[PDB]
Amino acid sequence: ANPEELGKVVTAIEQLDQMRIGLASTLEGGTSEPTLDTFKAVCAPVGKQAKEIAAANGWQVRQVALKYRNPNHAPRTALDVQALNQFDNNHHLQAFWQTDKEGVHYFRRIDVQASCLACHGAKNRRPAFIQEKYPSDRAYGFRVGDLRGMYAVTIPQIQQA
Ligand code: HEC
Ligand SMILES: [Cl-]
Repeated sequence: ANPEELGKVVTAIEQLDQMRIGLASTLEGGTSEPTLDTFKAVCAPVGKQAKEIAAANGWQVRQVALKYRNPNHAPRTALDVQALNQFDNNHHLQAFWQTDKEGVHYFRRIDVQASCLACHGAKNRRPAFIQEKYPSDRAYGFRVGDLRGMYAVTIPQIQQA
């Protein structure tokens, strides 16, 4: 890893975050009843873009949450749990990077805004397709200001070129 690369990671992640926020922005939170707008793609393109960034840069990039919708986003390592804990214990902590044998790891917290409650709010108010597409879903019951999860990036110690 080099200076430009570290900065590129911060920027890429922040752009991914602003992208999600942008897609969700058209939706209200206080709406109880079902609406067609909830069939809008909001978070799937975030995951797709994450894969694209990972592949284009030779990084690992992944969303991680204790309460996840997609099983690919579960915590996997002691570091995942440690990072989520750091975010949980310091609400002002937005992001951090850590180095170890595996390489350089950047984590950036994801918080819950009102719009998000359209699909991650009340369990009983989740849009139809969610439950059958995600049978083991846990990404509900959030309130505005909750810790949603985090982005996790690794710049591996050993590259390919
Ligand atoms: C319905 C249109 C949703 C809106 C509004 C929000 N989210 Fe979402 N989220 C939704 C789906 C269908 C998924 C799974 C996508 C996939 O990769 O298969 C998600 C997932 C996330 C994740 C990834 C971690 C996980 O639980 O799998 C995060 C971090 C996340 N959602 C956060 C999030 C935020 C902050 C939102 C408000 C800006 C938000 N989501 C809105 C459906 C919908
Ligand atoms: Cl989505």
